[PDB]
This record gives sequence, C-alpha cells and structure tokens, in this order.
Amino acid sequence: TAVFQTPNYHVTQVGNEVSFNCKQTLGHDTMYWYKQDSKKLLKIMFSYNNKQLIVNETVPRRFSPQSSDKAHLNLRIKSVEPEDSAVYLCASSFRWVGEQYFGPGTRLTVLEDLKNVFPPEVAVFEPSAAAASHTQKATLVCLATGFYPDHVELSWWVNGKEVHSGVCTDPQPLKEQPALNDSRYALSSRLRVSATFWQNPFRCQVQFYGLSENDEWTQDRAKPVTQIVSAEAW
Amino acid sequence: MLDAFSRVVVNSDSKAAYVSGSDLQALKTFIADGNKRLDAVNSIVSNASCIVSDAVSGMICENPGLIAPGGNCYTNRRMAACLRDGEIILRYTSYALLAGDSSVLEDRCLNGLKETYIALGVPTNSTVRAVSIMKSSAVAFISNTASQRKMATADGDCSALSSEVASYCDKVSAAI
Amino acid sequence: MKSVITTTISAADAAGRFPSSSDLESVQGNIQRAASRLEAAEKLAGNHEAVVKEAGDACFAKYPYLKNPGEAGDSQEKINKCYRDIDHYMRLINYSLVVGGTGPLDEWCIAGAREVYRALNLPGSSYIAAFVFTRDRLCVPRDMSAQAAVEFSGALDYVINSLC
Amino acid sequence: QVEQSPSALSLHEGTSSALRCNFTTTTRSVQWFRQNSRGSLINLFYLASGTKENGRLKSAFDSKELYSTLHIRDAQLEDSGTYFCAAEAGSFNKLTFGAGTRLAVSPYIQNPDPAVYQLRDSKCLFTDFDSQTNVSSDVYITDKCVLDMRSMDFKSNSAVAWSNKSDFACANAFNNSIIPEDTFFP
Ligand SMILES: C=CC1=C(C)[C@@H](Cc2[nH]c(/C=C3N=C(/C=C4/NC(=O)[C@H](C)[C@H]4CC)C(C)=C\3CCC(=O)O)c(CCC(=O)O)c2C)NC1=O
Ligand SMILES: C=CC1=C(C)[C@@H](Cc2[nH]c(/C=C3N=C(/C=C4\NC(=O)[C@H](C)[C@H]4CC)C(C)=C\3CCC(=O)O)c(CCC(=O)O)c2C)NC1=O
Ligand SMILES: C=CC1=C(C)[C@@H](Cc2[nH]c(/C=C3N=C(/C=C4\NC(=O)[C@H](C)[C@H]4CC)C(C)=C\3CCC(=O)O)c(CCC(=O)O)c2C)NC1=O
Ligand SMILES: C=CC1=C(C)[C@@H](Cc2[nH]c(/C=C3N=C(/C=C4\NC(=O)[C@H](C)[C@H]4CC)C(C)=C\3CCC(=O)O)c(CCC(=O)O)c2C)NC1=O
Ligand SMILES: CCC1=C(C)[C@@H](CC2=N/C(=C\c3[nH]c(C[C@@H]4NC(=O)C(C)=C4CC)c(C)c3CCC(=O)O)C(CCC(=O)O)=C2C)NC1=O
Repeated sequence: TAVFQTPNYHVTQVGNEVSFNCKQTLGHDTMYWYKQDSKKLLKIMFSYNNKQLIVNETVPRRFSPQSSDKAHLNLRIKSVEPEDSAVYLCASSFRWVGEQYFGPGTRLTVLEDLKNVFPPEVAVFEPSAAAASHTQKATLVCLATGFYPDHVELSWWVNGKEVHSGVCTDPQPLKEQPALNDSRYALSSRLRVSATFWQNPFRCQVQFYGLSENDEWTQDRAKPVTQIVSAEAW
Repeated sequence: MLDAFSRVVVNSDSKAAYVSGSDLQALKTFIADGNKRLDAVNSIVSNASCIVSDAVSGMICENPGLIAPGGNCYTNRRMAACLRDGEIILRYTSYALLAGDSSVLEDRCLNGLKETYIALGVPTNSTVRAVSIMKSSAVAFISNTASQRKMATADGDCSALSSEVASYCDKVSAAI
Repeated sequence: MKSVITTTISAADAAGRFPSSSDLESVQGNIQRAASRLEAAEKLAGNHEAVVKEAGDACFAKYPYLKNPGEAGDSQEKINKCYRDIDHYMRLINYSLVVGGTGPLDEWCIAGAREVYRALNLPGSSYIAAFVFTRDRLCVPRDMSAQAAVEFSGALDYVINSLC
Repeated sequence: QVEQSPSALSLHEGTSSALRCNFTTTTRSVQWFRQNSRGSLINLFYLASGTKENGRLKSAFDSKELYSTLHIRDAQLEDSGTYFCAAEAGSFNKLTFGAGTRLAVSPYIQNPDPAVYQLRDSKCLFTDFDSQTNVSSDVYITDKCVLDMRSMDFKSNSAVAWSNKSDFACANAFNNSIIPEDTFFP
C-alpha cells in the first residue's frame, strides 16, 4: 500500500552521525534516497538495485550507503556539516517499468547553538458566551510558543473518543524579526465544534521531539523531555 | 581454456557487470605489445629441441644417481620417457605464453600430475631440478642472451615477457 | 570459449605440435581487428540502458497479444523479466565483441535455449523482434565507425539465426 | 531541463485554462505529482504517450513534439495542492522535476455577517469576510485556515490576529490594509 520508514524524526548537532533506515513491503527491488533541499528541489542522492549502486550523482565520499537486504537501505553520514540540513525522501520502484511509490519522508535539523532550544508554553482559551449566544457556535483556540523545532502534531480527544473531523494546523510559520539571527517560529491551530456539543457538558496535546539518549545532555538547564501535564477545558 | 581476453570477461561475470573502461585499457596494453609476445614465443619454439636436452642432461650430471642401476632414468625406456614428458611441459608453457594466461597449463597438464608421479615412483626432487633448468634456458632465449645462438630482432626490452615465462615454470615446480 | 586464439591452440594441441607460423599468423589477425571490436564494446557498455530499454518496447509493440492473461508477459512482474532477458542477451553480445568470437554466446545463452523456452512457453519470435529493431537503428557514422558497425551487426545476426 | 510558464495560476471555478510542462529531449513517460499541506507527494497521473482521465482532469503526451499538458475544470475545495511534473527525459535513467504550481480554492459564502467580538484573555475571530481582499511587515497576521463541517456542509474562511503590544486591540487588527465600509460598530 505504502512505504514506511523509521525513525520518523531526528535532530542532531554538528559533529554527530545520523542514519535513517527505510523499509518497503511491496515486491519492488530498487530504492532511492532523494535529498530535497531547503528550496524543495528534489535531487537524487543514491539509488541501489539489489546490492549494486546504479546512480552516483557526484555524491561526496562522506555520504556512505549501507544496504543489507533488498528491503533495506540505510545511510551513514560522517563529518556532518550544518549546511547539509535538508529533508530526506525514500523511494521504491521497479528498475525498468513502473511508477515510483514514495514514503512520508524525514526532516533533519542541525543546530548552530544547542542552547537555543526551549520548552514550549501552551495556553487554551475559553469560548466566549456572547459569541455562542449570538452566532450559535463556539470555537476553541490553542497556542504554543517558544518551541523548537517544528516537529508537532496536534490531536483533539473529546472525552476519550478519537475524532478525525475538524482539525486544522498551520502549514507554515511566520518570522517576526528578519535578519535577527534565528527568529522564533510558532503555529496556531483552531477547533470548530457544533453548538450542541459545547452547550451540553477537549485537550490540546502538543507533541515534542528533541535529542535522544545517544546525545550528552549534561547542561545545567533542565532537560525539556516529554512529561505528563494535563489541562481541562469545557 | 581461457586466454588473456577471456580472463577479463570471467572476472566481470562474477559481479554481473559490463567490461569497464579500466579493464579494457589493460587489454589495450596487451594488444599494443602483441607483436612482442609472438616475437618472444617464436624464440622459445625455434629452440625447443635443444632446451629439453639442456635440462635432462643437466639434471643427470648433478645427480648421477638417476642413471645408476635402480634409478628412475636407468634404461632406454625410462630415458626416452623422461625426454618425452619433459618436452610436453615445455610445450604447454609456450601455450601459456602465447595465450597470455596460465589456465591452459593448469587444466590440461598440471591437473593430477603430482599424484601420478607418486604412483610411478618418480622423484620430485629431480623433476623440479629439470624444470628449473628449462626456465633458465627459456628466459635466456627470450631476452636474446643465449651464448651460442643469436637471432636478429629489433632493439627493445622484454622484461615483461621474461617475467611471464619465469612465473609459468614456477607454477609447475610448485604444483609437484 | 571459441575465439581466434583457442581455435588454433586446440587445433595444435590435438596434433601434438608446437605453435608454428600458421598459429602465429592467426593471432596476428586478432591484433588488426581488435581495434574495431573494442570500440563497439566501449560504445555498448556506456549506453546499454538505452539500447535495452528501447529494444524491449519494440518487441511488445509488434506483439500486443503477450499482454493477454494466460500468456508470457501477462503481469507486471513477468514484463520486467522480459526486459531482463534482453539485457542478458545484450550483455553477452558485449562479451562476444571483447572476446572476439562466438564463445560467450554459445555456452551461456544459446546452448540450452531451445529446451528452456519451450518448457516455459516463451515464443522465440518475441526475442527475434527485439534484436531486429536494435539492428535497424544502427547507423554509420553517428553511432560508431564503419568497421565497428560491421562487428556489432555480426554478433546480432548470429543471435537471431540461433532463434530462427 | 524543464521550463514552466506561468509559475502560478489561480483560477476561479468555471474559468477555462491549461497547465503545460515542456521538455527539451525525448521522454518516454511523465509522472504528475500532488503535494498536500503536510508535504507528502501523492501519485496523480502515470502515462506513457497516451491520455488518462481521473475525475475532472486530463493529460496528454506527444513524443514528437516533446510537451505535456494538463487541464483543470470546475475546481473543488478538496483539490488544493501543489502540481509537479516529472519527466524521464535524458538517458532514460533519472527523474527530473519542474518548478511547481500552487492552487488554492475559496468557498462560496451564502450570507456574510462581518463582525468582530472581543474575547477575554486569561492571564478576535475575523470570519465572514470578503475573499477579494488580500493581505501582505510589522503586522502579525496568520494565513487563512480552512474549516468544513461535513455534516451541515457549511464552509467559511477564518483568521486569527494577535500581537504582543498591549496598546493594540482586536478591533483594529485590519488597520494597515483597506478595511471594507461594511464594518459594524457596537
Ligand atoms: C542466461 C540465461 C538466462 C536467460 C536467457 C533468461 C531465461 C529465463 N527468463 C525467465 C523469465 C521470464 N521471461 C519472461 C518474459 C517474457 N514474457 C513475454 O512477454 C515474452 C514472451 C517473454 C520474453 C520476450 C517471463 C514471462 C518469465 C517468467 C517465467 C517464464 O519464463 O515463463 C526465466 C524463468 C525464471 C528466471 O527469471 O530465471 C528464465 C529461465 N534468464 C537467464 O538467466
Ligand atoms: C600430464 C602431463 C604429462 C607428463 C609430465 C607425463 C607423465 C608421465 N611420465 C611418464 C614417464 C616417465 N616420467 C619420467 C620422467 C622423469 N623421471 C625421472 O627420473 C626424472 C626426475 C623425470 C623427468 C621429468 C620417466 C623416467 C618415466 C618412465 C618411468 C616412470 O613411468 O616412472 C609416464 C608413464 C608412461 C611412460 O612410462 O612413458 C607418465 C604418465 N605425461 C604427460 O602427458
Ligand atoms: C607472425 C608472428 C610475429 C612475430 C614472430 C613477431 C615479429 C615482430 N617483431 C617485432 C618487433 C619487436 N618485438 C620485440 C621483442 C623483442 N625485442 C627484444 O629485445 C627481444 C630479442 C625480442 C623478443 C624475443 C620488440 C621490442 C620489438 C620492437 C617493436 C615492438 O614493440 O613490437 C615486430 C614489430 C616491428 C617489426 O616488424 O620488426 C614484429 C611484427 N610479431 C608477429 O606478428
Ligand atoms: C550498441 C550500438 C547501438 C547504439 C548505441 C544504437 C544507437 C542509437 N540510435 C538512436 C536513435 C537516434 N539516432 C538518431 C539519428 C538518426 N535518425 C535515424 O532515423 C537514423 C537511425 C539516424 C541517422 C543519422 C536520432 C535522432 C535518434 C533518436 C533519439 C534522439 O533524439 O537522439 C538511439 C536512441 C537514443 C540516442 O540517440 O542515443 C540509440 C541508442 N544503435 C545500436 O545498434
Ligand atoms: C653436462 C650436462 C649439463 C648441462 C647440459 C648443463 C645444464 C645447464 N645449462 C644451463 C644454462 C643454459 N643452457 C642453455 C642452452 C645452451 N646455452 C646457450 O647459451 C645456448 C645457445 C645453448 C644451446 C645448446 C641456455 C640458454 C642456458 C641459460 C643461460 C645461458 O644463456 O647460457 C643451466 C640452467 C641454470 C640452472 O637452472 O641452474 C644448467 C644447469 N650443466 C650440466 O651439468
């Protein structure tokens, strides 16, 4: 049906080594690793048929592909530079005839300074009584600020019931102070509900992804790791 | 058997890859000096009769125990067989020099020779002595340094082919 | 591997003779022709993907019936295997040009082709139409020189005649 | 090796136009791609010198003329995305992509009710407005975020406007732009 690869996200610092692994479940035999840069331009980085490299687009020797099985294709990157920050895409298709089936893709972020990451602050407002009494509709708003990077997925769970209708997350952020080093990026989300649901007596969960156990976090600042903070709102 | 060209192909088959530019350039050097290779080989063949009698008589003189009663070159039947098979070894060396690969020497003459020489009681110490004389004679003929026999040939170097002949005769001595 | 060198060595070996002038005359012929053949092998090596991929398309254009269910090439896995065989044949033709004879063709693709294709129900005219189209594009001197085209077309006519 | 003109084309529903992707060398086949808001590419077309229809679109390819065309008709809201044309031109080995085209569709409002209410901030919804007005430096305005009630089939474009300075209120959020005269005061 589709191609799935792990890990979903990975952020590291300068000098670290990264490796994304892709696996595909179809009867395909040729995989590609597309390196789409910050300009959303897709340029082929590696292609592997079975066990033999078939495409080398003047790739520097630092990038080294390691393939074990025809369903596996890894990439080990040494001497990683900040300028190599890009989104990496895994593809699979038959070598001669057939269309290419793509996967979700992985985003890689390299930090100039590792001390520029801070925990987010989340605040949820209450529906206005005048708005609900005038327009017969209530809309909830959740806001997250002071977070990094953009590795968030917002879901709303209404009393333990999974819902896939009425969710809207901003595609792109807005820069506040251009040329002022690395400006803060934030995105807002909105929740439109029915009058009956709000009238008859719900949690904005902001997923966070950062460093892993393979990186040394020995700094004085508290580690902004995932924890359980629960808020309620009607 | 396999020649110089066919050895390149067999190697490229094991990886299921076309003959690359790097391997093709190696063949082009083989072809460019192909006149030298025939020029070498003709020198060996033209003196094949005297090379063998150099070896067999030379091996006997340093080891007189071969022609003593009970030796393995005592009668005329054994002496004739020593000359016959010693010439066969030289014949297959010229095939290897002509073809440019030692596969023909290993497959058709050197395969199973050691186990046969044990059955007949042929000494291995004396056999390798006779072969090592043949290598010294062929190399001296190849480089055109024979004391009493000169052949007119355009000036040049043949260290590449003399090293080729020396290694082929070393394969025979190492097998048995 | 039949070639110029092995044919004469095998002929001399059977008679128990040293390589004479007749045998050294045959190898001299290889030196003259090796210039032309090794240009054709270089051209094919750097463009095998384009030749093979267009050759397979001409086969399926001439015989659309291979697409029907119950025939060879009735699914996408089968159709890929059809192109893979043409690559194998175009690979051995590259071997034939380098070796200089019909050696690699005879002992690796032609020897048991009659029994294998009959057992697997692969029509022989599908492979013939693949090589006829390739032999028709071949033009001089844009693709290769005058002598290289003769050497390349010679190997292709050998393959077709075995499938005829 | 692909030239695309114009870069972007925003068409109203019912207006007729076409999308073109041009190539310099012979191409066996072209793959058309759709990029969603998450950024994932979903395969749209896959044809080799032929015509394929899917919904309200149609594509074509002429090998002798080295071009491909794409036609759109009666654009729907769900068809928002980024258009990408990829060709297997060159040595018939690698896929080359174009620049891309972005298209967005706005909904029809049956009854506009422009009004702004003030919501108390513990420790401002500009909805029901006209889509003919565009927004741009120092103003913190986010992009229009689309909502759709699939039960009642009610669509609306709504936006949020906030700031850090306490001297600014939600009443004059659309101050730098040209606000319509339809503004209602309490
Ligand atoms: C060096 C020797 C060598 C070859 C020459 C080929 C020979 C060959 N090809 C196929 C593989 C195949 N070849 C085809 C393709 C085709 N479908 C069509 O439309 C056509 C009629 C036909 C080619 C024109 C099909 C259908 C198969 C699958 C099994 C079969 O042969 O029926 C198979 C079966 C399994 C396999 O893939 O190995 C074999 C033995 N392969 C080799 O390794
Ligand atoms: C496959 C390769 C190949 C060979 C090399 C020969 C191998 C070979 N040589 C001999 C034959 C022989 N081999 C030798 C030769 C020697 N004994 C000595 O004392 C020397 C050290 C040594 C020099 C080489 C002798 C003397 C005989 C006869 C006696 C015997 O068979 O042991 C025989 C037995 C037949 C006969 O007696 O004529 C055979 C099979 N034939 C081949 O086609
Ligand atoms: C039909 C069979 C056949 C042969 C027998 C040779 C004959 C031959 N020999 C050389 C000539 C040559 N071959 C040699 C080799 C040698 N130089 C030395 O120092 C050694 C004494 C000698 C090897 C024994 C060299 C160095 C040349 C000079 C040019 C060259 O490299 O070919 C040449 C090229 C120039 C010329 O005509 O003289 C030819 C055709 N080749 C053939 O086509
Ligand atoms: C291994 C050997 C071997 C080859 C490498 C091919 C050579 C070959 N010829 C064409 C095919 C072509 N060659 C020409 C030109 C011509 N117009 C014609 O009708 C004539 C054939 C020719 C007269 C000069 C053009 C224009 C194409 C089509 C592809 C292109 O646009 O270049 C192609 C397709 C793509 C390309 O041009 O590279 C190939 C691979 N033939 C072989 O057998
Ligand atoms: C009495 C029993 C008897 C012999 C026979 C010799 C055997 C002999 N002569 C040699 C050496 C030898 N012999 C020849 C052949 C010969 N020389 C020529 O130069 C020309 C033109 C020849 C034609 C007949 C060559 C070509 C060599 C190599 C070196 C050389 O050029 O002399 C070698 C090789 C060296 C080695 O392997 O150790 C030995 C031992 N000695 C013996 O005990």
